[PDB]
Amino acid sequence: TYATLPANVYRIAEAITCTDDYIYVVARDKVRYIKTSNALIDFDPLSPTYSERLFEPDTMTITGNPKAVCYKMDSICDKVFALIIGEVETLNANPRTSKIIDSADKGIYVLNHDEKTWKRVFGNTEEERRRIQPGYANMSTDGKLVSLSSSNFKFLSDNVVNDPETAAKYQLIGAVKYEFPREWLADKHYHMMAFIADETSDWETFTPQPMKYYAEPFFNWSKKSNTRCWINNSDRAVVVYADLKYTKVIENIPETSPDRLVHEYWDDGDCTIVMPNVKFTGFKKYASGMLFYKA
Amino acid sequence: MNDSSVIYRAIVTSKFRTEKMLNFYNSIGSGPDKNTIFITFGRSEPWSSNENEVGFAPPYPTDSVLGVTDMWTHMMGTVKVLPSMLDAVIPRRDWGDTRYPDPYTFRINDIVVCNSAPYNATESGAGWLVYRCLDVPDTGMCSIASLTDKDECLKLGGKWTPSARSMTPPEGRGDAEGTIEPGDGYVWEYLFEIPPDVSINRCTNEYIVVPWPEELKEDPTRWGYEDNLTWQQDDFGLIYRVKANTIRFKAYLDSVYFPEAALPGNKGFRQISIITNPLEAKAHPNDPNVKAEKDYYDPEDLMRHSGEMIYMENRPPIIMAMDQTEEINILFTF
Amino acid sequence: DSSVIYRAIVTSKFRTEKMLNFYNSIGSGPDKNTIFITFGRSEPWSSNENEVGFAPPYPTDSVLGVTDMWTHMMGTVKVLPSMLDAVIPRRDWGDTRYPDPYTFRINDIVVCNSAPYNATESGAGWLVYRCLDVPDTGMCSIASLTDKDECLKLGGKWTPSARSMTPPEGRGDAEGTIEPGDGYVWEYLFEIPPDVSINRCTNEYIVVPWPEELKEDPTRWGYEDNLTWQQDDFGLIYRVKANTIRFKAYLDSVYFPEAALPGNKGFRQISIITNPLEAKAHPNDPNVKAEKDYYDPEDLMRHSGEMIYMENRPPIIMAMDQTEEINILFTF
Amino acid sequence: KSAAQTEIMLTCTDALNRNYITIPRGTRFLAYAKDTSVNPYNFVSREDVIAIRDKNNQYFPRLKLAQGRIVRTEIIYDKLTPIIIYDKNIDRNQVKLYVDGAEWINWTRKSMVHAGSTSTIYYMRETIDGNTEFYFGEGEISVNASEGALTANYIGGLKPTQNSTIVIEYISTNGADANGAVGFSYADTLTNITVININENPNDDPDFVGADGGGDPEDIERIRELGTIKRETQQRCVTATDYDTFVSERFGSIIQAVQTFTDSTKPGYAFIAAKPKSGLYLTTVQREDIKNYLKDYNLAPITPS
Amino acid sequence: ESFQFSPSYVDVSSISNFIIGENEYHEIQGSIQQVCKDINRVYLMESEGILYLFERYQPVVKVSNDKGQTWKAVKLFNDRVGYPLSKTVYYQSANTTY
Amino acid sequence: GIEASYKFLFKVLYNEEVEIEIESGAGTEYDIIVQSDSLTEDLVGQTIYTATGRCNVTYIERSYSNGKLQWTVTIHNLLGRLIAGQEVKAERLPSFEGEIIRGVKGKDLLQNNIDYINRSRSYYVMKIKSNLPSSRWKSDVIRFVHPVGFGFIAITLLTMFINVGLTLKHTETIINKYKNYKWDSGLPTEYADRIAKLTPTGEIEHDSVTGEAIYEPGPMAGVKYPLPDDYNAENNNSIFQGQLPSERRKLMSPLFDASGTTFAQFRDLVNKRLKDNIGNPRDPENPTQVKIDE
Repeated sequence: TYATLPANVYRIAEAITCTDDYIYVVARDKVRYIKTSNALIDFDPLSPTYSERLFEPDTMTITGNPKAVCYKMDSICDKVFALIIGEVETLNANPRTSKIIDSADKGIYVLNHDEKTWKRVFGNTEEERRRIQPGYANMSTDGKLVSLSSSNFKFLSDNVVNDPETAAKYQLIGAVKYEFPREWLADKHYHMMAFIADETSDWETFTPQPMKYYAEPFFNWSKKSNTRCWINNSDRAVVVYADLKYTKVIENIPETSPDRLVHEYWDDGDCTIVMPNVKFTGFKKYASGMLFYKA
Repeated sequence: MNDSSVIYRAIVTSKFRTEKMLNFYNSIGSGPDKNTIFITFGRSEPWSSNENEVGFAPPYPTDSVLGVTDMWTHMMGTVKVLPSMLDAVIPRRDWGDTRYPDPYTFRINDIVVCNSAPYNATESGAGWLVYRCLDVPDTGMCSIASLTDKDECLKLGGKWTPSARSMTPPEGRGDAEGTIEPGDGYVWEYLFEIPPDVSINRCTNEYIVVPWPEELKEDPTRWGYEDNLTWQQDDFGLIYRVKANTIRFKAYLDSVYFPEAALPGNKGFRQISIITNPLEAKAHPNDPNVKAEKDYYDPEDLMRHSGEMIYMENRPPIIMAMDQTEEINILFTF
Repeated sequence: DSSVIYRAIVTSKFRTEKMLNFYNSIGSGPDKNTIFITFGRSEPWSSNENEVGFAPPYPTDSVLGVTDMWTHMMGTVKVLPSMLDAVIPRRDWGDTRYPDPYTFRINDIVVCNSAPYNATESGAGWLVYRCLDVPDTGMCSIASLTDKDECLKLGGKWTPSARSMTPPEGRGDAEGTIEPGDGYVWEYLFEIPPDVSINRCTNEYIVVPWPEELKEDPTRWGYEDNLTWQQDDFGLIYRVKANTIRFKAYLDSVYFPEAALPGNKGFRQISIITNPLEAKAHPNDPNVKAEKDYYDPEDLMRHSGEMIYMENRPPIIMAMDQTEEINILFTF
Repeated sequence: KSAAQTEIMLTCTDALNRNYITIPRGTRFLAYAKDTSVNPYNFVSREDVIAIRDKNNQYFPRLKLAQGRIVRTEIIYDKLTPIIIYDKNIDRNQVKLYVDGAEWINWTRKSMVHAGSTSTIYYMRETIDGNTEFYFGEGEISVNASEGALTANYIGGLKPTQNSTIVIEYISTNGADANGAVGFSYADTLTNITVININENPNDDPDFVGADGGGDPEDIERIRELGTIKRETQQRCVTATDYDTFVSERFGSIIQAVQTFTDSTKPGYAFIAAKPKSGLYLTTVQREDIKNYLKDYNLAPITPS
Repeated sequence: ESFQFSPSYVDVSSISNFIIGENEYHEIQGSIQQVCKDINRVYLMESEGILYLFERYQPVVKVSNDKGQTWKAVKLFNDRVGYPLSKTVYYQSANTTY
Repeated sequence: GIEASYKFLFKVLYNEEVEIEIESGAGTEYDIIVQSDSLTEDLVGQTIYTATGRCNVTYIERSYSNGKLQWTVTIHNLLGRLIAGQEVKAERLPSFEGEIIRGVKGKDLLQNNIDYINRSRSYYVMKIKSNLPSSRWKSDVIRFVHPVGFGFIAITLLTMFINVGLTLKHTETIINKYKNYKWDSGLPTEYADRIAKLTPTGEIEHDSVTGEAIYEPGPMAGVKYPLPDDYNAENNNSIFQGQLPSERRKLMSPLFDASGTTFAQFRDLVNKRLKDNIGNPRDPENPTQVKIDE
């Protein structure tokens, strides 16, 4: 698509979402429904309207906080999230790129559709809400991951309890021992965690899970080619190429036209089918079995 | 392995315990290679329902990153430990004090101080002279630990309580080469000098300071050498001969450096760590990085979890009210 | 007892730094210690030496025990920093000659890719993995409990009751999951080039690089690719929690002036001294600190420098073959 | 007494669509055997399976199987009383003793030396009264104080520490009398599973009956075996014709026509000549794989070519 | 190496559990470069079209098919592009990258 | 007779100790490609040496590249680091003259010379190379182990296993709070102690305990006095609160009206001091704090 904005989000842009049916863009906690293909357009001389399809008219503007400075947003299948940090800077309007502070209502925000309203399932409490920081947080999603991101783990409440046994063998009258609530945390430097949650649920209450690549949440997701890119703070750019099976798919041509090697004959019955001598090199696993023909 | 055909014997001696310590302090310095140290302060959370009391105690920390991570969450500010503040110590036995259980005695190899006080004061233009240690107990009267008794059983056995008092335990700077033996027995071996200025500052009710080499080798006659012919035997330095084998460093926490935090009600709950070689905020993450040289960094600007945490502790309240400085003493045997 | 009580423990990371402090302490200039290995003790003790057991004279650290030593010293060698190396306990994945071949505790570094019974990548490399998790079954650690997670809270060490099929295959953290099959979430950490492993690594320990050799290239160590939120996190000697160091030298390097004596009669006791002064003709000379490469112990001053370690051992006669090895593995 | 094995691939579905179905090890398959009996025979699975979900939701576990029950009998280890289970219906092939909180490999016949000190390997023998003994090796992992090294101190398997837990599991079978098969009746109550059908002949094999092992072996056939032990060099090749024996025994399905010849003036090699049953030259990752499995034995200097 | 095959296997999906694969991976081949004067403001997007990098404002983008071994500068953004508040710029679904 | 049987032998009988032995044996293999004529096969089994290093040849398979002739030789048990450009002559059938490119580094053995790497050539002798006096096992390696056709020489290695790293127990950490003095100061609340006896910090010590002089309580307790009815110059809010209250809540402040405060430094509060329980002879008697490990 082209042009820009409902004209409320003009300039002042924040993140993106493709989904499948239609695009999403956000600013000041706003939205746009722009259809990926075959949206509405007319040249009636209001606005340039050059046959650059204009956006759906309405907007949602989640919760009650204007200029809420939603952070990066991403989508898989048909669903979105749109993490918001907090803040709004505490003063209405103004740019959302300066002096971010901590405010209520921060969360991932879902947006289960057909209601044009966003559910916000992650932070329901300061416990879960504090885990998001204005700095160093991202929603980035490898296919069926939606990792969120975090740091700043702190033993809270039930993380310390009881300890009767330490009172034994001593006089201490009381003690506090940790419960070690299990949250996978990275080694190396700037220890990082992840809230990754997938399927099994309908997303819906992220829970801590091992982060595969060490700041998977900082990668820029891509769907076509299904690879993820990012930049190492060393100024190098890292690529994760995802995966493949070794299926060759030998001789794919429709029945029409020459140059197709594999085809079936008949003579008074008596099938005869011919193939090129399939071969390939390079597969680095020592594993063997069929070449295993399939359609 | 166990019960091998060959059986070997290895002492590891004392000096390795000390010499290993020296290498620790021998690079604290300024630069990329010298890995400076930083102490750090604590938690704001009431830590429990029973918090302020005598019984009960903070939960035992954990070396795992799950425990490493909560500090940088719960921590406020880091004072820095200069190279000059860390110091090597000795239990400071002194003859003549009535407060400490045994007035004189001081069996076999022990460190004494005198001229530090009303009771032991002698010949004072030099302040504390006294780190000298006892070379031999006095003659007989030792009834030692087992049945046997006589000047023999120190060899097959334990230590001598000489049962006789000492008198005139002050001494000169010392005899030429080997040192003085003023009274009956109780030969004394003179160990360095300890000027008064460093005393009132870097000593304490417990322990005492010994200079490091690179000081004495640099400057005799302040710490007072050139009397010692055994010096040129093994270069200057002597932290070994004292058998120091322990290191403590301290830090001044002044509520002025942390004006935030220090408000009417700050409860400074436990957590007081130590750490090594942190780093600056970096501004935006892509950049070069710098070693952190400026005192009393705030918790923010430290690159959360920069450097490695070398120590942990939990002291349940403390106080940390404004205008009251805080002095932390921590003692390692490394 | 009613008083304030504080519960404090030094972290393991303190040790590895202390280890990193002993290294870098070897250098030519002052404030850099220089270590020597000493052998000596040509004359046999008693007659029960050469028999079985019987023990040697137990060495003492007193002044008398040092004095005689310097009288018997046959030869010495200077330890250069190059021949000192970091080391860690090696658990080869799926090796049957060491306990728990197919099972692993919560976090245990395990090398794979060496010897055929573990394959994973080719092009060598001796890959290493931390193992971040385990299958949950089987009773473990304190008392009884039952389930893994509750056994992970309240301390505990959980041992998986299910053998882990196949070695860790990947180059990046948390290689488990992501497939209905089992296994658990090993975490790649660096690589060991084949050239160093034939020399520097014995079968008891695998080397981990000093945060120096990782510079002047990382790639040789397979560390060329890493998450690294920090510009470097360059030294990984902390990541492994490497607690110990290992020394190696060939006895052809040690210097025996006599050259027929050590062979005919063995060196019965070994000791390592620090910072010896050069030979002084008379106490007319300034104190100099020992340098160059060999030092016939005649050129060392008596009691010249302090000695951290003494060993007393039966004769250990040595052949002149160009390979026999010192070890002396420090646990710092 | 050897139980009756088989292999069946199964078709199961369940309410939950979870990406990978899994079937626990112990399960219950009810099976009729023709001839000798009427009443059922209890088949229990072995190991476990994963498979997948494809197209119209279906699962295809290939799980293996065996007859008889399953039993634990945990008790506790000490350095004096040997384990010695009792019931004589044990199948000494299928057993997992783990007991340590982790699994130990059954070493009953690998010989010994190939397992060094402290290895988790455990042994078993027969008894004078007909029972089985699970006795372990003798060795300890104990480490000194001032040393710090591991230092495995003895020979054989690692001896379990005193008072440590033990639980073992073996397959108690009704014997070879169940040789045969009929339609397997799935019982095996699980969390969510619906078993549609079972085809007891996967791979589309030739003429087929539910397989088995034999019963207890005969008496006189025992005597002729030890005569074939002494005359047999086990876990080694000391001769030029011994390499040709081991190479052709295992790899004879691919290798054919081997001979090994030792050449004087080049001691230390003992070249062997192998030919593929398929092609001409030996491929890589074959020549390499033939060179392995002879490294476990070999001997000495004199390593293969 | 596993997977004894049979007949009665009907759909490939059913036995798809046993197929040789790459387990994926990640490499670097980085070092980027700057567009205009701003090294911080650059962006990176890799796709079938390999290694697109974007300026914060200036439309000139640089592209490499060599995986960072050599960079080449080019137009085709022909606009102010964008200043999103986190990182991501290129976001795409079912081809149709925009 | 097979390798790893020795390792089982010395466990069982001769001492308990481990063993390691190397002949020209089985071992890992490396890939090296060499170009020469005259490389006609049967060199497999010979000993190749260069100026730098020495080695043996497992497998002679040919490689394919135009020019000269290039074989990829499978090499094992390498020691001495053969490097590109070396002239690589075989020990026998001499007739081998060639060149190595794409070498590998097998083993060190300190200074690398074809002369030193041999010293006295071991040839096919085997090095038992495990600990021990060598006279205890030598009888038992023959008889129960080892083939009858190989050289069998004994050499020694020693492993110290220095155990250092015990202790490092951090002992006790000790900190004590201060009431200290800055020029801000402000209104005290009453006073305590502040002097006893004579002028110059009266009656220095008792001379019995030496050190500092005694302190008598003096004026004890009561109201903090109203302050000079304002006490606030600008009536400012000083550090989160106004000046009239707080801004100097400290019970101990210099009045100028006593010699209790001295100068610079700080006054230490000795009523509350965290007391190391276990320590040197001195010790603070009944301890204030205790360190109890998990």
